[PDB]
Amino acid sequence: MQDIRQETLNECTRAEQSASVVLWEIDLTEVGGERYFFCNEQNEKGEPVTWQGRQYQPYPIQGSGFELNGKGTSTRPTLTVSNLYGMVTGMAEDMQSLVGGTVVRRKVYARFLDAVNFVNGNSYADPEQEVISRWRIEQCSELSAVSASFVLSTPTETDGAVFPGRIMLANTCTWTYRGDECGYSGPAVADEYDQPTSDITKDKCSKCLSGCKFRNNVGNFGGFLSINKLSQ
Amino acid sequence: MQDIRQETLNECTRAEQSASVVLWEIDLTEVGGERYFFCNEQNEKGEPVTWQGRQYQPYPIQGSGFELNGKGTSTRPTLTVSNLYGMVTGMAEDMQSLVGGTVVRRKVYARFLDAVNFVNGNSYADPEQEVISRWRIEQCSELSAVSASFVLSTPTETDGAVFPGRIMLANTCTWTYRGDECGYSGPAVADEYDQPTSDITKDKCSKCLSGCKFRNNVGNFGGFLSINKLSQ
Amino acid sequence: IGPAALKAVYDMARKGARDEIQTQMRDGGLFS
Amino acid sequence: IGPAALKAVYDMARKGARDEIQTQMRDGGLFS
Amino acid sequence: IGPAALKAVYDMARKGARDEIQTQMRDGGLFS
Amino acid sequence: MKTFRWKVKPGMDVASVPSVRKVRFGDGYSQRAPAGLNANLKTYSVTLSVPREEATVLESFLEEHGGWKSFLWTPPYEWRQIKVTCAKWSSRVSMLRVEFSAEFEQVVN
Amino acid sequence: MKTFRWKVKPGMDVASVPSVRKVRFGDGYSQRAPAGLNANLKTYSVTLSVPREEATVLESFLEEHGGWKSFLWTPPYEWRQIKVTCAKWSSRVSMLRVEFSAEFEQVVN
Amino acid sequence: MKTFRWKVKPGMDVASVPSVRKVRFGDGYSQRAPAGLNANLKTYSVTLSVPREEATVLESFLEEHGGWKSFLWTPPYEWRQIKVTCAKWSSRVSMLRVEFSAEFEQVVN
Amino acid sequence: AMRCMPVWNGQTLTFVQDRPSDKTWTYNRSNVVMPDDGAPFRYSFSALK
Amino acid sequence: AHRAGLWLIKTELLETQTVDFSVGAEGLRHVPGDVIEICDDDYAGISTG
Ligand code: SF4
Ligand code: SF4
Repeated sequence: MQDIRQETLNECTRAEQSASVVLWEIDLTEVGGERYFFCNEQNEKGEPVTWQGRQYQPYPIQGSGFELNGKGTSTRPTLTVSNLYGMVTGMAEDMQSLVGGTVVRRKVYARFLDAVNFVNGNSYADPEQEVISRWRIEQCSELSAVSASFVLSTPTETDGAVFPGRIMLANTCTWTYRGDECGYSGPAVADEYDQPTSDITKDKCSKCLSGCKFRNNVGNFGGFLSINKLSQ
Repeated sequence: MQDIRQETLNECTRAEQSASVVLWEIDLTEVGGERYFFCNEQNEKGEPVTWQGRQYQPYPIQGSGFELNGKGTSTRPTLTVSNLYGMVTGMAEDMQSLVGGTVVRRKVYARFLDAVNFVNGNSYADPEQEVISRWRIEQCSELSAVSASFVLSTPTETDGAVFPGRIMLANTCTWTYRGDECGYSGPAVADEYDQPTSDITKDKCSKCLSGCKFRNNVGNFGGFLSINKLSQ
Repeated sequence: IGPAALKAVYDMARKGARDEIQTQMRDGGLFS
Repeated sequence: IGPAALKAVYDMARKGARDEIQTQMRDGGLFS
Repeated sequence: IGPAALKAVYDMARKGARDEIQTQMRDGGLFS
Repeated sequence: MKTFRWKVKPGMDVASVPSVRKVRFGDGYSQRAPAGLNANLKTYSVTLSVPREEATVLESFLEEHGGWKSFLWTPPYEWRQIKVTCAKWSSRVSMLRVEFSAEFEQVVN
Repeated sequence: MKTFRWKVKPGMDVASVPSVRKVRFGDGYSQRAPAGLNANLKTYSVTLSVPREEATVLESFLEEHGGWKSFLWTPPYEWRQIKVTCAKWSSRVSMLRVEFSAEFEQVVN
Repeated sequence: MKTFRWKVKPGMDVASVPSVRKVRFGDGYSQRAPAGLNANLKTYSVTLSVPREEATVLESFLEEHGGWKSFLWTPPYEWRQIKVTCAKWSSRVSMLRVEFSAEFEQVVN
Repeated sequence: AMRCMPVWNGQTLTFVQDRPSDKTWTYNRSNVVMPDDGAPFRYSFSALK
Repeated sequence: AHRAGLWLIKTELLETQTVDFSVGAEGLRHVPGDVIEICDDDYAGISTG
């Protein structure tokens, strides 16, 4: 079942419905950007739409093909944004083409916007009645001087992944540096190569046996020293 | 070659052709139903078309896509029938969606129908000149409240069948009850769960060793008593 | 008039391709 | 008319898909 | 016009079939 | 099964296209067949003009049969008493008279 | 629920196409069904003419209802108090009086 | 923002098609919605007739905005001061006076 | 194994199975919309093989 | 294993009908996915539902 409130569910069955507004939120904080609020529509005063106090500025946007299914390939709805004045290109070259971010789609009925969007003032206002979905951007399939097309995907999508993620053994380690399994917290001693150093900026581990010998941490080495089992 | 009589082949040479008539027979005796006779059109008297003495009633029927071939896939022509007043749905809800029945298509020329179909009376009637095909219904791809589409198939088509039907088992029989291998003809002794019953309506073997021991036909058991061939 | 016809034909062609794949993947045929 | 156009497009999107299936599996395609 | 529409529909059907082949061979589907 | 005795204004149009089975060969030799047993079914275009008083009566009668029931109607002077159905009708209402312009498609039993 | 009391000029057109489930046989016997309960829904083409000073008022009314709200209207002399919505209207502002042409589609509640 | 003070000839056209969200159900009961908030946007068809001497001036002004800039224009007698763009102007130069036949599409801010 | 199916429902991955449950909502001719064909409900059945 | 096989055969034998239809906005927002609802149809039931 959905989390839709009783009153909006009751209203949705009415024969004379109101306008349907769709608002989009693009979040890049997990990538290193900001939060952008877009709305395909504005109010009657030529102003950005005010919802829950915040303002969604008017900007071109259109979502298509939102499907949910349990069988076959996971659905990939698309999003179209007009790239005029190079606004999208301004962040595409900075945020690595908007790959890895999050998009949030909220749908709302027109009779629940804030009173400031209507000249007379809506008395039937409730800022806690909306339907929310979230997806992640996958790729920018098209980018030109007039538009831009993004593909969306479910966060849980399991394309191109393998279940057991261990290589068992090698001549090299198979973890991170200073994680919760390597368990190193000392001063800098080694860098990308096997060269002594004492700066925290260029602390790197070659993930070989020599790095462990340098860091006096061999008991946590993730490489089984077999080698000759394949030969002999 | 076809079983085409000389007279109809000779008639099918002249420029001024007669009217082609197609009649359909749905046979459900092998599945538990009756024989239905359909024709796409009626005579000039507003009466069912009389052929070979029997009568075909008018009903909207259309067969399309009869493609006999030796390579690639099999043949799956489509039969469309108008489902008005719920007539098709009535038998579909009863005859398991018309699955397993037979359809016979007979094509005839107009100048060979019975004399009762014409006000003047045809003097060229010959109720032995027609072309006959038979198919089996595979599925009801779509039956709405206005129509119904059936997929047809050849009776001898192989799909999902394996050649070596024999299967080696350990403690389960492989054949039917009383059919040919279980040469049992005595009173009912067992039931599904191997209970001591003596009623014939509930006598069904459990397909085990205990059932055979109950019925004293262990000499005709299909399950080889190997079991322990993979442990050692 | 314009891109509406293009979208219609695109969806129709995709559906036809799906049907062709399904019918060719079956026992008979070239086993796509 | 509608249904004639729809049947025409459906039947036209058959041999196109068949040829695509056949060419993409020959030497250096995706093997259908 | 006949031939121009025919060639356009054929090419669009080929593109649609290629796109369907590409999209159905990702992780699931019928794995064409 | 009701009938149709309303007067018909002059200028009634008649159309008839028999359904035939045409197939052409190299030099003519075109095989032709009558297709169905009763192929051609005439369709009439009929216009009436009545004062407003019984425009309601005509509209009600045309509404009763809807677009599915058939009704007997004798074409003017024609040797047949055929049964017909209609599915389109329009009216130009004026302050004195209203004129109807309908089409009557012949169907058999 | 508002009403529509403006006058309608002569020549207003009425169209009616009831919905039926056509399905054809070889020849004749074509089965027919009445489809839904409310099959036919008349479509009206209404012409008006008002002096310029009045026109704005009518416009505002047609603005208030938009193309999504229904309003009662009585067709001239017709025995029915139907409910109708409009989504197409145009006008000719010539010199003194402006004439409107609008379409009115019948809708159930 | 510039203003349009050129005077317009009789016969100007105004057209209005509201954008509504329509879905029809079983026996009627069509759900209707207003779609966007400012759904209604009029479209005018405007004809002028000016002597050739100032004809160039019109073109110059109509060249300045191209088809991407909006200018304010008060329609005749109408209670609104709206902003409108045009992209399809044409002229009929004959001997002494050229007539212009353009279309003016209303656009929100 | 557990006779389930995963779906991205309500912005969360959830799993459904053929557990006997109660009715949720009802539909008839009034709540559904028919296409141009004439009938709103389209049924289909499985195949013999 | 026997229970799994029995479930497969029984589910495949009994559930043999699939129906598709359309629904307005209210129903679209109502049903999230993979729920149980009654689709009562007077056409198939030759009655007045
Ligand atoms: S190699 Fe030794 S030090 Fe470098 S990461 Fe793996 S464990 Fe930590
Ligand atoms: S088990 Fe023994 S008895 Fe039961 S069927 Fe197979 S053979 Fe006949």
